[PDB]
Amino acid sequence: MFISVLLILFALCVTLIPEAHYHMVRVWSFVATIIPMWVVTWMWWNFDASGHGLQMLVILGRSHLAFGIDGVALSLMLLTTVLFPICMMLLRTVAGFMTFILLEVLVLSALCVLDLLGFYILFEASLILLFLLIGRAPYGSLEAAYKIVLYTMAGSLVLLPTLFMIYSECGTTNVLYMTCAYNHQTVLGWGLLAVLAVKIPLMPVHLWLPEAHVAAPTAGSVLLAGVLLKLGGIGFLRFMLPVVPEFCVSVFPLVSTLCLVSFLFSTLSTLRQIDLKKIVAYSSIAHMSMVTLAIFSQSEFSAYSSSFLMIAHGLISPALFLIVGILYDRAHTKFILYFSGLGASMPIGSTLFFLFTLGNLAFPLFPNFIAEVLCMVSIFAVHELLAYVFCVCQVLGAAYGFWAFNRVVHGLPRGPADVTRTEFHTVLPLLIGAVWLGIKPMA
Amino acid sequence: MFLLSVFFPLLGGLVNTSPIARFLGHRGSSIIAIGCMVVAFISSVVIYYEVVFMGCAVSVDVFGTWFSVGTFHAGWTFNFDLLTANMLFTVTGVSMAVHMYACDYMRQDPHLNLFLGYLSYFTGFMCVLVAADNLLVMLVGWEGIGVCSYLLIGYWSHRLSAVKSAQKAILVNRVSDGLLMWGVLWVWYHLGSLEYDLLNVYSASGFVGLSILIGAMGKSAQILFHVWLADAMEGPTPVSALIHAATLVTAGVYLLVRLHIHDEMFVIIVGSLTAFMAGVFGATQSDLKRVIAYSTCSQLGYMMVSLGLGETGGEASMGHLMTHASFKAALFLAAGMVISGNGGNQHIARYGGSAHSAMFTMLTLMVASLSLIGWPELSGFYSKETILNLAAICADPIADVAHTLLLLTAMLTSAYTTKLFYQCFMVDFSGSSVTPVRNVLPILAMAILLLDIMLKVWVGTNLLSGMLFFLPWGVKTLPFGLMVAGILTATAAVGSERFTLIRFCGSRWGFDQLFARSPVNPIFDLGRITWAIGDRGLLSVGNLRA
Amino acid sequence: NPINGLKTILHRVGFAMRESGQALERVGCRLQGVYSFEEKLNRHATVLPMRHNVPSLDKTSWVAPSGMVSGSVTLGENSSVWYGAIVRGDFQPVVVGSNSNIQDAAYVGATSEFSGPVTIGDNVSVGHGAVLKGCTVGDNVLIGMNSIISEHAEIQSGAVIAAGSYVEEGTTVPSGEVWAGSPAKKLRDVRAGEAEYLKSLPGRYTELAGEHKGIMKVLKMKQAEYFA
Amino acid sequence: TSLDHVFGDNSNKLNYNFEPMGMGSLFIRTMVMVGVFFFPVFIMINDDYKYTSFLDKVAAAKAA
Amino acid sequence: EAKQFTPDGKYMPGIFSKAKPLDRSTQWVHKNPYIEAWYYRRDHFENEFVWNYRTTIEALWFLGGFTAAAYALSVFAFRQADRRSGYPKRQILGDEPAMVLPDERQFY
Ligand SMILES: CCCCCCCCCCCCCCCCCC(=O)O[C@@H](COC(=O)CCCCCCCCCCCCCCC)COP(=O)(O)OCC[N+](C)(C)C
Ligand SMILES: CCCCCCCCCCCCCCCCCCCC(=O)O[C@H](COC(=O)CCCCCCCCCCCCCC)COP(=O)(O)OCCN
Repeated sequence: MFISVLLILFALCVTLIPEAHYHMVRVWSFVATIIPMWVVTWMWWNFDASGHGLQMLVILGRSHLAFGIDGVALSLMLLTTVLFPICMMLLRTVAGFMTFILLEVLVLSALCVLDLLGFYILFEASLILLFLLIGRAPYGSLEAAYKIVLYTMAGSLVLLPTLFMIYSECGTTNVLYMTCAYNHQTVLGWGLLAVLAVKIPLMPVHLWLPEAHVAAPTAGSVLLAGVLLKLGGIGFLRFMLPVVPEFCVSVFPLVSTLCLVSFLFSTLSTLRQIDLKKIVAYSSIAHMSMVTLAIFSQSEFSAYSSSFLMIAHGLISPALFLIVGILYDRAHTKFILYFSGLGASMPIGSTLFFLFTLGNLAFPLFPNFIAEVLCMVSIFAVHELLAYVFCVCQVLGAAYGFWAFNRVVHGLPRGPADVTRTEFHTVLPLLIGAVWLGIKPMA
Repeated sequence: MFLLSVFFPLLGGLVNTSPIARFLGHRGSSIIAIGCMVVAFISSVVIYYEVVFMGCAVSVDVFGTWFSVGTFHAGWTFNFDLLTANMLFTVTGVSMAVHMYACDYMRQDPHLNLFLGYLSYFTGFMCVLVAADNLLVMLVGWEGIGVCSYLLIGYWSHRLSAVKSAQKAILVNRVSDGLLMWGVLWVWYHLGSLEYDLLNVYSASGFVGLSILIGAMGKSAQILFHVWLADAMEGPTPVSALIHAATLVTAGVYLLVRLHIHDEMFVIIVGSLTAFMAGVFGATQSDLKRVIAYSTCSQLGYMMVSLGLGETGGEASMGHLMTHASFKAALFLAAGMVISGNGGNQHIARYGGSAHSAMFTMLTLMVASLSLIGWPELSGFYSKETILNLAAICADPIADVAHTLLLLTAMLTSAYTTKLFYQCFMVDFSGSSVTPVRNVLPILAMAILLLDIMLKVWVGTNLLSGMLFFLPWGVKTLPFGLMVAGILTATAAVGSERFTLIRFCGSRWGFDQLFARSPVNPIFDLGRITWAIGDRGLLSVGNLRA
Repeated sequence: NPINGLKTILHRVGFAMRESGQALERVGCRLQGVYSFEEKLNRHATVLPMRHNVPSLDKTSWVAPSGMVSGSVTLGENSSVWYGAIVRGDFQPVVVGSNSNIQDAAYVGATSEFSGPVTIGDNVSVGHGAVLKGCTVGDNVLIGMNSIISEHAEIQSGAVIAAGSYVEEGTTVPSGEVWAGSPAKKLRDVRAGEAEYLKSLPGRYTELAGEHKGIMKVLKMKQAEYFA
Repeated sequence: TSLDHVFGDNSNKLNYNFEPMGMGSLFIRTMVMVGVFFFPVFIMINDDYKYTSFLDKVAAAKAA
Repeated sequence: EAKQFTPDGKYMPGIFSKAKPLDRSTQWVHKNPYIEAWYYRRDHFENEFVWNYRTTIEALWFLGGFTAAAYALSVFAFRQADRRSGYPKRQILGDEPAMVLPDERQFY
């Protein structure tokens, strides 16, 4: 807590640096995100895996805002602290540095909060930052920014009275006493489903993602894909399943059909896309549908497998966004028809593209393979057909993945030259994390 | 010596694709690849003699545990038993000669060391596949050979048809990979483990054998999955030899022989229909490599029926796999030498005479062709006659039709293989390029596979060779007469006037054309519906003009 | 550089104390009823430090009162900065040798974002109205009047740049050559009678700077008679 | 156009209107695809029906 | 033939230089007008939606049809799981009061 105050105050000192010292501004904003990565690694060192489920607790009196660490929050916090310095390497202005610093404060505090009102306050305080990040004046899109902000606001406004309903019902929004009291679970369950089915892209409230994740800059796309979608999953695992479990059983056919149609229809839409960033953007919806069904199965080790799929997606899809961002930065287009023969002109970039293509399709020696196997073990244990639907549709994911790769990488060599040292080192931590988590993830 | 058969081709691939190869060049990388295969073959020979003959299986915990959540436990462990030793000997011995051939065949390619590294990776993932003791490390090998097959089929990436052939192989195998994954889920759920030695099934829930059979039909290119196999000729000749002999197509048959959890009706019907279909397909082709590809599909049908017959049939199935790899790789290497001697032409209407090839290439094609058609007291005679005689005494009435289909297939095979020899050498010359290849490395590559053909006659694959299943002389010597009938018909070069049957068979029954619109175009159109009518239409929320 | 960190902390604390003191003195003036602090007189400074970067002036160098030096400026022995001349080293430093003259209303500076430091050698004549941006000038060089020398250009020793010329970015001018033109180009070599006047030029400026420094001292004493 | 006399020119154009398939053809082929690629669902539904009709026979002839 | 670096490093912008500097926009694509038009049209394809016959029919049989198929399959899987676990009929949303949430202290 004292450490967190010191890290925030060190991060906020970027504004006071005079702008004529360019080197100092770059180094200060990069170190301001490097330090929380070290602190979260130390928190992993301090964790007792044979101890209590909630460790390193702190509660700030009668102000809500109570905090604690479990395994899902700790893995997601480690992933966020990895992803934020890479975002710092892709920005050039103090406005970008400050927006991403404020976003990192809000994400890190939202991932480990234990109060529902605290979760509401901390998460969607990032709405105006996302609006300004997506609708930036010369190269953004105001339509996309309006869509993402309005969908998130709609879901949050459905949740807010139900939050206050359980608060008047039992006397607290602390999740440890909300899980032990008697509450009207249908109303609160519908409010929580309303927020987290927009955060996780679940059809029909999913149309904001294709616009926002493409109109964003490369750093914004890395953040939005790798981090902000998983707040819906940790919302399911931390707040909704412990507090309204009767609802979570009774809504299972509806959540199940939403997940199945989201998976199938989003995979079918990904095949007709002609923009590389839109191809990468749609593929995330099917993965999150598998995550949601694995969470809702509650069957074998469902929290473990679903968290592991969230980590595998958060490693693999930001790297695909990084490669598309390199192509866009040095060729000024994201259109497939302008790219051919990238193997001959960018051999290192095409090799990285192929490896992350194989990772996104859940091939072995990548963490997505272990993730999808364990998620389908959790789904299979409820019924065999709910697993069969995901199993037989694997040709549809590989079709779009290999079609996009084969169209842009082979053929007549036209396009930009190979990657620089900076682009390679933006990609590199994700590759090392993927090789480790896909070969020896546990000990 | 045991881990040297698996690690060390992977090491050769890692060396030849990394920036170490920037310091070696083509000349140094060829040396590295050939040596890294010789060591692995020597290790596999030691493993073969220890496990097959002296009967001492070896289990190695290699890299600890892979992942273990709940009761789902996957470990990095190998086990070297009889089937594993058989497969390792076959794979490494074929891949050594294919590497020695490819270091001379692809000499004028600009990226030679990349090609050699891909060949070594493909071999190493095959070794990982057969050396695994549980299902998940097997899936590592399965998808590894799938990926390396994609990289090697579409090697000449500036050609669009090669790229589309590689994508087609990936997609057709991805359907069966999905079914195989669901079958692994069934097996683990209802037996509690993933290791092969704890998977003893007497009576399971039907979906197990069916889904594992579909997953095997994908890799072994059976009926309604054979469509990728013919288009995989876009890759270079060493790729085709290694795909059709030791890697990839033999993996599904190995999996079914290992598990033995099938239901025999599906297996017998699929195998016999595949054998007859690929026999009539290869009888009506003029592309020299496509005839050999269809003969591979036909022999995989024979092995499928055999493993349907029983445990003895499973042993005969493994035996035919082992003897098939040697003469199939020899056939592809000899065909590559004939193609290079004739200026790259692959049409058998533009061959003839004995000037475009070495004496050893013609001898290799002749001996491997005689082993394939079941000429007496050669290598394929023992295994093919064993499968045919086991099918003639099965008490299942379904196996009665299967045996008739196999005998018709045997006559067709002796027809088109004799046609392949006749068009290539016996007729008058009708090409215009005579550049015969007489380099040392491809000739030694062919001589090694001919030595393995002799070895299979001298030392059998299993104990079935020499066992007498008691059949009358009429039933026993009929396949010899069918071989002679194929030879006489093909040398007479006779044809029929029923041109609509000829063009129905030569166009390969229209499977690709019917698949181009029964699932494929509907998938594209349903994607159009889900995007345009759903995302942009029914679910879209507009703006409020003011 | 943590030394610069300590200097930064001390400079900011002293600046805050100075602001507080000047504000309290203005409150005292308002209490007295005297409003001389509101006069809009000229606040030009001949020497202008940039935080802790103070110009380093020799005791025998002279800067005219309408001239100015800012930031990291080094003036050598008997070197002169004349009337209206601006020598700016607040972004990147300026180094001037000995017996070199920066004549009336000339601009020497390194303020562009990618400019290196300015290095002016010994016995250098920088003419009237010449603009020097981030260049290096060797010994015994005349920079002609209203000339432009660009970033990373090298004016080697003994060369003459004619009046009104423009030497491009990163251009090396060799020794003993005369260059002229707006796309500046070699015109001829320096002649011997020309080189005599080139050798005798900077000493005159040294003695002229001495006379002007004495007259400016007279003016300062005249000014000091009023308030002292 | 330097190789048009060697490999052919660009005068002959592709005859295809890039139009969607007919509605009935799409519906029929999709129904066939659902029947072929989702056959475990129909197998298990048939199993449930054959099981519940036997319990109907037991409950009918038992209480008589 | 530009010179953007001094012999000791030190990048130069070349703002006033005659030779064209190599920079970030050197390999930007030359835009084909028809490709830009087609991508713009596909970017705004929601303006082309119309409730004609084919749109209504395909939105009924495929979108609503497969959504109803998936709901029926989900309910089938839920009921079969509850039967194969020893449970009675369980209360889904809109199904009258019944059993939800089995007790861990109970043997089923
Ligand atoms: C719900 C459980 C949490 C599992 C989430 C999945 C994690 C993804 C990766 C799997 C790694 C497994 C690690 C196992 C041993 C590590 C310690 C451990 O035990 O895990 C911790 C938590 O583990 C973690 O935090 C794992 C961190 C994984 C995140 C990795 C991604 C970030 C790295 C990015 C790439 C960096 C590359 C940099 C190099 C250039 C607690 O989990 P449980 O054992 O379930 O807790 C016990 C429960 N109880 C106390 C109640 C008895
Ligand atoms: C982009 C795709 C590229 C594909 C690459 C090829 C395909 C790879 C597929 C499988 C990858 C698995 C890699 C695992 C890495 C190490 C994991 C184990 C970590 C560890 O500490 O284990 C110990 C390490 O031992 C050891 O490692 C042995 C000790 C050193 C002796 C041998 C040295 C290795 C020589 C290998 C040559 C090249 C082979 C290439 C694969 C073994 O002990 P344990 O704790 O597990 O205990 C149990 C038995 N004691």
